[PDB]
Amino acid sequence: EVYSEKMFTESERTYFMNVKENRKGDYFLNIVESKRSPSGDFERHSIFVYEENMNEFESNLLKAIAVIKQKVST
Amino acid sequence: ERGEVYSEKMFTESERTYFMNVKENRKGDYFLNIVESKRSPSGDFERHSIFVYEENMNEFESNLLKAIAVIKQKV
Ligand SMILES: [Mg+2]
Ligand SMILES: [Mg+2]
Repeated sequence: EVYSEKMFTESERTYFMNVKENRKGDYFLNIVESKRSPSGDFERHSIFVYEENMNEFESNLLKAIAVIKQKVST
Repeated sequence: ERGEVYSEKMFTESERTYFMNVKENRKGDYFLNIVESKRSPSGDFERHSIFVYEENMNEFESNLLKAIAVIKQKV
């Protein structure tokens, strides 16, 4: 791991933002959603993005988020 | 599609394809859904899906951009 940030929320949902380096030396982004169940177990949902797709992934996320931000401020 | 505000599909040169969706719940709140569909060596498609709700959108965006900035500066 090169970078790792844990984003708690006020609910039982926590997000992890991880940057890791592979063997070829390439970087990848890993976004994780971890949700606590009433039993104290965790469900985790994990997405990976290769550095070669980073600009396009970022542009696409920003566009989708922008829709929500506009609605919220609307 | 009723309940879907926004939907985009992103092919890559890898076995990973992405979907960025904005959905609307019963109350009219918007929420984000990010999906990675990964083709396995065998031909089965695994699907990974994350949801982010309105109350966490700004912080999620900020944290996502901060991690991406790490990659930007390290290339
Ligand atoms: Mg919490
Ligand atoms: Mg492909």
